[PDB]
Amino acid sequence: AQYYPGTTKVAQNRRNFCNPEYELEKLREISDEDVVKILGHRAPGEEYPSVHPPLEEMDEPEDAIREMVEPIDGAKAGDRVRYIQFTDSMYFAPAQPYVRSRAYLCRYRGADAGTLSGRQIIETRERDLEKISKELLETEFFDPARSGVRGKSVHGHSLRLDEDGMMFDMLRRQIYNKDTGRVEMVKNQIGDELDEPVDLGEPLDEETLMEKTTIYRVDGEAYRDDVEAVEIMQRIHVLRSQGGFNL
Amino acid sequence: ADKLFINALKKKFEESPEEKKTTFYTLGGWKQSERKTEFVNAGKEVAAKRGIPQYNPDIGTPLGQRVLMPYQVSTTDTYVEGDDLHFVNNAAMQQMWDDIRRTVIVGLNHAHAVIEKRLGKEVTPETITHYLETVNHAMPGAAVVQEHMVETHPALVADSYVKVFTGNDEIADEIDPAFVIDINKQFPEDQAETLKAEVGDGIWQVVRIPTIVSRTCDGATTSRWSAMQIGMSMISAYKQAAGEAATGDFAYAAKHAEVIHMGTYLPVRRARGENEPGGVPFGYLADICQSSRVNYEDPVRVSLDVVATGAMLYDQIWLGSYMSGGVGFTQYATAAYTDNILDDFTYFGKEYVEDKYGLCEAPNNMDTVLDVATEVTFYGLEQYEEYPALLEDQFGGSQRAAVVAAAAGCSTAFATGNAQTGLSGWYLSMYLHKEQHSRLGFYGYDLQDQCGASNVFSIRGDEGLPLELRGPNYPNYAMNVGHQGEYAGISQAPHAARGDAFVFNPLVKIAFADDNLVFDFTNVRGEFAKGALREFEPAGERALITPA
Amino acid sequence: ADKLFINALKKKFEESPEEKKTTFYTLGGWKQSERKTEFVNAGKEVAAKRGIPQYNPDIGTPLGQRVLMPYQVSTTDTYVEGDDLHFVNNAAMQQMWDDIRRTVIVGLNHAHAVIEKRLGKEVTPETITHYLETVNHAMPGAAVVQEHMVETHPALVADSYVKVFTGNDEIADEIDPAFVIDINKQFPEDQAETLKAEVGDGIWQVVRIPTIVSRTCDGATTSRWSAMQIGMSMISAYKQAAGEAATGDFAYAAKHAEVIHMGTYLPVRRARGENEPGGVPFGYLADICQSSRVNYEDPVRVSLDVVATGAMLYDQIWLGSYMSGGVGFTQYATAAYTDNILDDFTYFGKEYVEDKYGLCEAPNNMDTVLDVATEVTFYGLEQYEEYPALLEDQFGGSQRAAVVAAAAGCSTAFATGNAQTGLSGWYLSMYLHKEQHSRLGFYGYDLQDQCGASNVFSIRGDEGLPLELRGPNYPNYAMNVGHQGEYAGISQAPHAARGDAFVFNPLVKIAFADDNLVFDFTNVRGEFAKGALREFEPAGERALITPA
Amino acid sequence: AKFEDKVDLYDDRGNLVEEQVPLEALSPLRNPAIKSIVQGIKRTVAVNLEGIENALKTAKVGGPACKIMGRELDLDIVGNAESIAAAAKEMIQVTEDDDTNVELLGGGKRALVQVPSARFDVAAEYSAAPLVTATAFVQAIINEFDVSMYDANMVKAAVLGRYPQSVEYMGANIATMLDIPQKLEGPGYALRNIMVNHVVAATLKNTLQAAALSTILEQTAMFEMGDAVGAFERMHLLGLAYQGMNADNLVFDLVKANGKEGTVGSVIADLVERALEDGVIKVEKELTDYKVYGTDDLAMWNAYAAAGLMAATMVNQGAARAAQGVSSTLLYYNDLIEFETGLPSVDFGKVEGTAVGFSFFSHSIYGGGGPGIFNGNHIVTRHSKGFAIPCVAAAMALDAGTQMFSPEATSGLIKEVFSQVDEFREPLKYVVEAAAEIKNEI
Amino acid sequence: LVQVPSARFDVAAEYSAAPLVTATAFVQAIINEFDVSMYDANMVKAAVLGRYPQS
Ligand code: F43
Ligand code: F43
Ligand SMILES: C[C@@H](OP(=O)(O)O)[C@H](NC(=O)/C=C/CCCCSSCCS(=O)(=O)O)C(=O)O
Ligand SMILES: [Cl-]
Ligand SMILES: [Mg+2]
Ligand SMILES: [Mg+2]
Ligand SMILES: [Mg+2]
Ligand SMILES: [Mg+2]
Ligand code: NA
Ligand code: NA
Ligand code: NA
Ligand code: NA
Ligand code: NA
Ligand code: NA
Ligand code: NA
Ligand SMILES: [Zn+2]
Repeated sequence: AQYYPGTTKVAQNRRNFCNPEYELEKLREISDEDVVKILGHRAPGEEYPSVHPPLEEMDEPEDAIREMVEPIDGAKAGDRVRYIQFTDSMYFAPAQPYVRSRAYLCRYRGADAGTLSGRQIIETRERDLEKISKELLETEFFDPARSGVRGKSVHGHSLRLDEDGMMFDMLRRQIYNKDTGRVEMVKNQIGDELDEPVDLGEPLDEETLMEKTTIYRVDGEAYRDDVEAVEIMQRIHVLRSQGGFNL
Repeated sequence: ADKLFINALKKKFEESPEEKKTTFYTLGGWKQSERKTEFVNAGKEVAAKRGIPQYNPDIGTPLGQRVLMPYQVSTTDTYVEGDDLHFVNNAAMQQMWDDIRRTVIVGLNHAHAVIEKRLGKEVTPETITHYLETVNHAMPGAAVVQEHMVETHPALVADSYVKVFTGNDEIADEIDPAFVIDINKQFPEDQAETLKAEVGDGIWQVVRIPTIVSRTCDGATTSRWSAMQIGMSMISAYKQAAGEAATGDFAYAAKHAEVIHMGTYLPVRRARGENEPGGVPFGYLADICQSSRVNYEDPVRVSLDVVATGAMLYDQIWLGSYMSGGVGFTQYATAAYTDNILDDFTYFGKEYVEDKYGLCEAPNNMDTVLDVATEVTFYGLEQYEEYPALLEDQFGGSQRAAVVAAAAGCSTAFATGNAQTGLSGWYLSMYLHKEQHSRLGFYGYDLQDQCGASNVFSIRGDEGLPLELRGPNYPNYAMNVGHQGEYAGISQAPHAARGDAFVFNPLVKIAFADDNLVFDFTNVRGEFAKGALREFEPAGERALITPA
Repeated sequence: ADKLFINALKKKFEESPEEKKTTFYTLGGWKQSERKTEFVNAGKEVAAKRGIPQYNPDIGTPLGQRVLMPYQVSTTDTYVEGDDLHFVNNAAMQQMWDDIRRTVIVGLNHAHAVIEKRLGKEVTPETITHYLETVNHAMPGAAVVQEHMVETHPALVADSYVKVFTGNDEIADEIDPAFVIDINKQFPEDQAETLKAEVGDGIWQVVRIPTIVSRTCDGATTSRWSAMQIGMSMISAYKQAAGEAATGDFAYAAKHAEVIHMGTYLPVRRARGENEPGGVPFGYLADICQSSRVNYEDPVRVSLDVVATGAMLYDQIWLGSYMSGGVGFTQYATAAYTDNILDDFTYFGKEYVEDKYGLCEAPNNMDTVLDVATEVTFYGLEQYEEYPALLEDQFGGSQRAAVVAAAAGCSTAFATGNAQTGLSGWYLSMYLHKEQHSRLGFYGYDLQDQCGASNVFSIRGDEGLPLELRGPNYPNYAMNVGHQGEYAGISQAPHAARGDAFVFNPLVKIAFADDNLVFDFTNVRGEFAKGALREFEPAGERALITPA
Repeated sequence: AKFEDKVDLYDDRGNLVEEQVPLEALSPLRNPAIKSIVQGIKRTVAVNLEGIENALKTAKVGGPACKIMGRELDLDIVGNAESIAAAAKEMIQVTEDDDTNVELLGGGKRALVQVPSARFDVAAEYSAAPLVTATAFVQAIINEFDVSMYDANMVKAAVLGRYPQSVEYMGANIATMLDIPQKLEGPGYALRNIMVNHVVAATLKNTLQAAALSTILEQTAMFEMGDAVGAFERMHLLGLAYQGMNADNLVFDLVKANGKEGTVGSVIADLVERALEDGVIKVEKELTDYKVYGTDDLAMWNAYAAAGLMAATMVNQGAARAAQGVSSTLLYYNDLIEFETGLPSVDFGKVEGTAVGFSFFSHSIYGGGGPGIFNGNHIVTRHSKGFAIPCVAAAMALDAGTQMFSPEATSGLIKEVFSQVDEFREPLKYVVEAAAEIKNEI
Repeated sequence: LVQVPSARFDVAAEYSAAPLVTATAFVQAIINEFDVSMYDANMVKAAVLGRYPQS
């Protein structure tokens, strides 16, 4: 598949995030327990709550679609549907809101993705969410200065950075340590205090943010200068326009 | 020389507008704000008097971790906190809607034919004047026929009255001038000539019912209240029996056959009667705004005064209260009338078009749409990229999308002189913007914009319509902020560039050219600023009938 | 001794009430009246200020060739000119409608199940109290989640709040009592037992949105506004994602699945959304009135406080403005709540029934209808014949028809304990009255009264309904004064005689048993008198945001 | 003979039933089984006799929490249901041998009623179904127990609710799949105002039958609205065939190839490849390492894309066994396919747009709800002309219990009665057979 | 005078197919007769069916 037109680094990055055969760069190590803590849906060692009985205990209708479509593991178990949500700075965060939803539905099964200017969200069965969330937190989907894990009070995508280069957070969930040059998560995504903070590593430097970003900007690569990408967007406009009048 | 929004950015922030970094968290939260401090103290007093907790700054999350900004009202030198532009806290905004809701336009053409052909009596300028003196006693709620009637207090209903207009100058001159909207006084010469030719010898009433009644009741009250007192005044002034068979003809004429509502009624899911915001079509909203007759050498200014009118009414009062409620949608609308931002982008596009094509001289086709809307969209988004203070000001993607596309769509219509290619330019802007920043608006912002391109030129049943006839009930438009007010601007755009006196209905245009209105429709942004400063005096208050 | 209307007739006229002749034409026209004098003076000032003629006593015919009467508000010692009971001039009347329009009842039963089953979280008395502290900050229009929100001024919205009630005493005891409508405090013991049994362990919110918003917008705003702020407070108090799939279940529950509107929407000819007067059924209007819980040993007082409530709302505001306008219908309604006249006729009827049958002990059949309705009709009509002052007071035939039939219908329902036989009595009263005096009401008064007998017991699609379920949109009742408020009284009558705690909806009954309302629903005629005297202080005024 | 196209038709197990069927043999205008389903839905009513009985005994009539103290009536309605239903049938039928059907269910607690076709032949619309049924049962109950003139109005309130004070049958103990004519968002919309949960309830959660019923109803409405007249007729017919009727087994085969491990994106890749293989699309221009595709047949491209969209829903929401993400699939299937190809998405952007607002109004405070409460007449989901809602029905059919407002909660009475009707429960089988039967008449 | 075929109403819920089918057929026929452009054809729609769907 070709995913996206264009001859800039931005356009290549957009293609790479969508392509499930592209191995995302891993930038930080996070424990299983710390993923569970950041999500905030259950405590480490607490059983997954259920919303309905396990599929094998229920009597399904005879249905060829059900037979052909394998359920994800959390669906087999009856897990709750829960979420993880990120905000991405317009100052060169690696992933951005439409890049995320487009990539999520190329890479992940059984996904409900939503795109907004200041927040992007995925909802899926709880045990599967925990596995997806490890990849979203450990790889170049995330930078701990220019991205944030936020289930509420999301303001910041469009704001100026602070003096450390961190994005604004009304609830200050991610704290830059001047002594290490690393960021710690001190609260879960809804803003409650963690017993012990989670190391999220060093922010990417300016040159690496430029190499990996998927936003177009005049001080980066501008969209107007990706003429093949612009051409396809204008094509779609014209053909949609003609099609609504006649075929 | 400077971009038009630079002064406002310098007022808001200590940093220069191009700086990428700032300081947060040390502003004292709500205590940085004069307005929030007033609210905290008022919440304490309210809860104490009534015995139930109310406003409390410590509920939920703590506002003011960033700068709580002042906003410049565009075209003015007034700076206010955003709370002063909320429709609940702004009497100008409330009175703007009351003046539209309590207005109806009602012919006298069928009525005069009833008098002449059915009653066998003469109609002249003098009989019309006697009728108008009568109806200006009756319309506010007072009697002309029965004994022992009890009546409205004239000071509570001082804003209710009836005027007329006609395109025949010699007839207009014979009706007492206290009751006439004078087209030659209110409109520049070429616009006056167009409007009088449209009206011809027709004679039309502009009826305004009391604000205190509009507030107690609803919009669908207006044409009924108008018709009852027209009916009584026809009886009194022309000597009918007080209630005979011909009386029903005046009722049917005033309620149905020669009535022009401001808004049509809505379907059951959003059930409302006539003269509610959702029934007002975009071409009528542009014609209600009276910028066209005062700022006719500046088509940008005319178009953006319409945007302000529509963003406030359609997003703050209509979508933000009638269709939802609570804190609501103040800054989704303020983005289109504050900081001179939309003004900067739209003047750029007007200049671009004038230099390449000449206003109204571009081919009316997709080649022009692609050219102009692409150019202006790239201009606007570059400003947010060049000035970090600008992006922090218009912090919500939906705000930026509506502002940039309004400039693109208005500019495209300045080139072609046609609203429909303007609208195609609006949708193209959204699609370019979404790809440039990998984001556009809120979760549901581009429902209409993804349907948009295909539905611009469609001719199908619930799809095809000239933009001037569309409104808040066009199916794709019925739900979401940051479009409806801007579409009224695009509807105005081509007509402002062409020098047209009106966009969609010449009667509506004349009806708001009346100095006896409470709100001043020639300067909508100036009025919003006056109400924000607590200097606007509305009609409808009950001080006279309540304890001192 | 004296009939109950004698004191009022003596205050109105120099003659004893029995005298048949008087003097006219030499009272000085409008100059006899303090209030008309006030109006003439106001009209001159208004006209001069605005440059357009307005109120003028020399237009049409000359009021006041006969005595312009004072009216006693029944059950009070307050006497006022009738203009002081016009809804435009009476802030108590306007606030009565605002208090109903701005109220919605919204369960927490589905909401709490979403929390426990879909989110997997706990609900307790403590989490409910926290939720109620949150929603009492948010509901008036203030923020709980987002940064840089702008908010309503707390003092402009001081009348908006949320309370709860529940039939479980132990749970009610655990919630902060500031937020609780206490059923054991507000209702006498036997009524409290009934109401708590109806509610059971359900928990219901009573939500009142701001009067200022209800006046700016419409009734259909209320359940939307309520739902938005319930939705935000659920997110904040229970730690949802701020916008996930489950958020939609709270919206559908609050807007549709567990909402009780005060009124349902209307058909297109009279198009209106929810919570407008024409959608409020008679049974709910009786339960909104709170006379039942304070005057329970007097079934007449309870029934006629309901008549007063409905005659004002349905004839003055609804039929006299929403559905028409102008001078309108003040005295068509005042006939049912002034001079102690309906009270005298209905106390006679109750005494007849008590002595002959015992309240609620008559057979529920046509034999009882013919007995009681005929006897009370003849009593009422004989008073007009024996007291010429009474006939000149209630000068319009429609007024007398409504008053006599309301006594007849209420007294019939006092005997049978059933509203439908009360309604049959109302129609029989009209037929007897028409034959006795060879007149009844205005030209179109008995459209419903000639369809009446046949539709009382019909079961057909748009004909058959128990009276408690009928209202202003029942087809026969959709147009005319002097019926709707009396029907609400007949709906209350059998329930008051039985000692029932409610007429049609126990949730509606409890929802108005609330001392934080602006209008006092326990003493409706008391409040109308306070409003007439310009002593009532309404919500909704803009004085804080306007110039001194 | 207006269009040359032919399709192969399959059953819900992926087996070929009838080859080379002229496209217009599936048109609502020509196919007798579509006519029978439409006329059936107009004339069928469910009656809740237990609910009528309980409302009367408690005096709880006229809407939520409403009661009239002192009006209680204790009638043995369910115990006498056979006699009551026979008496009702005598009033509902026009003649003894017509197509009136009245059938007791649940030991007399419920009744299935189908009002005779002759009443609809001289009617403007469809309201004769509920109104004729309600008055026949009101009259039958009164006559069964000799209910007095004084009390009979309570039986009316128990059956049809607060109507005519309310516009709707508020508090009624009867139900239909259609809703009143006043609630249409525009003329021609009545077959769109059928709740997704009602379709899923009637088809017993069989995914392909639910998709079929929803598509037949939506595309039939497109003819009534005039959208499928003239230039656009072929596009709407190809949409019905490929998206709702599994034409050429394209939906079925895309689900088969992507069900074990697939995603939305993998279904897209398969559909583009299939369109190329069949000659529907071809490379028009080469950019830098990017092929721009073109087509000489936009209506066929749209149909292929629509089949992909249905399969993508089945794969995505099927893997979660959770319907909520259908709003996401509807959006990003179309968004992704445009940047994959250079061709317009399904319905020329209107599915994507419907999905944007449907996502918002199923994850926000402002309105909507779960997927099962939407329908083609809902303000949020009316915009696409038949290509969105059938995917929502498939998604809710696949939901294993994640919804509070499920078909079990909203549609229990509809499920018990309407699933008894074979053409409503299994429409795919009947429409295919009819198309085969009229194939040589085209 | 136009009478829309009975077969359209046999598969409709009500009667609005008459005006809607007739209006679109005449809108398309007029556009086709004069080769009215994509930019201007929405005026033909407004002249035949009015302000619908705003009203
Ligand atoms: C809970 C929701 C989901 C819901 O359906 N609506 C909310 C909340 C609601 C509330 C917030 C009031 C409160 O704070 O108590 C109100 C005011 C509506 C109401 N009930 O009165 C609102 N949204 Ni919201 N909402 C807005 C905005 C937006 C932007 C904010 C992005 C930013 O980076 O800050 C995003 C959408 C986007 O990403 O594109 C957004 C989301 C959301 N919006 C997320 C909360 C986001 C977060 O957790 O912080 N709004 C805007 O973009 C600007 C205007 C602003 C509205 C108020 C106004 O117009 O003045 C407000 C309009
Ligand atoms: C013009 C009509 C016909 C029409 O359609 N409505 C009228 C007039 C209208 C006007 C009179 C206002 C004014 O004088 O300018 C208003 C106030 C409605 C409005 N437009 O505000 C009214 N009637 Ni009328 N109308 C009334 C009534 C009545 C009684 C009055 C009988 C008499 O003996 O005085 C008769 C009907 C009847 O005979 O039963 C009547 C007729 C009429 N009613 C005859 C004029 C009668 C005349 O020439 O004097 N009303 C009444 O019966 C009491 C209440 C009274 C209403 C005002 C109030 O409720 O306070 C008023 C209600
Ligand atoms: C959709 C329908 O609601 P229903 O599904 O409950 O009928 C309909 N309501 C709406 O259309 C609501 C419209 C205005 C509120 C939404 C404006 S979009 S601006 C907020 C975006 S965000 O700030 O939350 O991200 C109604 O009739 O009440
Ligand atoms: Cl084609
Ligand atoms: Mg590890
Ligand atoms: Mg004497
Ligand atoms: Mg005597
Ligand atoms: Mg038995
Ligand atoms: Na500065
Ligand atoms: Na706070
Ligand atoms: Na609704
Ligand atoms: Na005296
Ligand atoms: Na006079
Ligand atoms: Na009407
Ligand atoms: Na003031
Ligand atoms: Zn109002």
